[PDB]
Amino acid sequence: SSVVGLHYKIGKKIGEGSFGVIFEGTNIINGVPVAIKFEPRKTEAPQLRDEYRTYKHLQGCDGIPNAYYFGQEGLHNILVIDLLGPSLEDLFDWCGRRFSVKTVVQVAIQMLTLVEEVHRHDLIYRDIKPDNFLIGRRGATDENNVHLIDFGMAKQYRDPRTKQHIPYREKKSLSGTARYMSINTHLGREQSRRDDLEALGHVFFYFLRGQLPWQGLKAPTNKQKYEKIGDKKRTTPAVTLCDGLPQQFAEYLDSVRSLPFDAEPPYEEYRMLLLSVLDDLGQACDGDMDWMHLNGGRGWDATINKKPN
Ligand SMILES: Cc1ccc(-c2n[nH]cc2-c2ccnc3ccccc23)nc1
Ligand SMILES: [Cl-]
Repeated sequence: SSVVGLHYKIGKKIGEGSFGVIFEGTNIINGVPVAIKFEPRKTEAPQLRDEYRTYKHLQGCDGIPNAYYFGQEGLHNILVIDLLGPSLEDLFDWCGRRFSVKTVVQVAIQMLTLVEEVHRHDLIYRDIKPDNFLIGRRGATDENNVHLIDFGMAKQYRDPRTKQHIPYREKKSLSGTARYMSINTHLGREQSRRDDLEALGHVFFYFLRGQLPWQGLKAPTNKQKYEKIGDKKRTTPAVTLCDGLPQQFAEYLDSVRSLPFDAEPPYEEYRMLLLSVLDDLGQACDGDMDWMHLNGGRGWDATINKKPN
């Protein structure tokens, strides 16, 4: 049958890189579009169910899609959430692999708020990358707001009742994305709130510069390449990353790298710090984003942009 979870008609495939295939779909009661993820039920790393629980735990958070359904059908488990738009990596690419200072500040404070809400719900994200932050759909009220998906790497960092932080430990696996992950992650250290925010700082410099200086490194093995990347991170001062850029971005990176393991980050201080960039430059925080000017003011286009995607 073409309909799963009673109410969701399967449409075209829209990717498969995480655990399972992802499809578009439509709610056959109201026509609202959805994203549908399939996980093979006979898998040794069951993950979809825990992701449904994470979405349900974050229900009501701005920028976190609703999960409408989870169930088993045939040989698959199925999860259904809101359908969103292109990722920030997509939009970055279509804007020529550089975002303006204003667009970086504006997405940064939204990304800080998203990660803050994750943290307030006792979770760390552990897979920060521009590919997992998505905008909305064309014409929607949240068309150009930033959203966060893919919680397969998320983990509880504190007991929900007592707020007791997990213990520090080392010899952790190097799971994550080497371009953005924190220095602590390279060193096999248990991640905490500070590591999500340091990865954000790397993403901010990536958007501003167009590249990070630890891209393009060579080594015979993935393990040795990750190590060289971590080495480069440890030997590149934030003011060097920030050459010719507003120094608030260096101050942010140094700050979150200095956070104690169990410390609560001052999220609003960080947001005010980056907002002061716009004051310095005489700009307004008015929601105008680089990608809104693509294609003559029309916005991103499926055959000009998303087809090279
Ligand atoms: C159940 C479920 C469905 C999808 C996803 C997902 N994973 N990565 C990106 C998306 C994703 C989410 C929402 N709208 C999209 C639109 C286009 C491309 C990807 C997405 N996760 C869980
Ligand atoms: Cl090796």
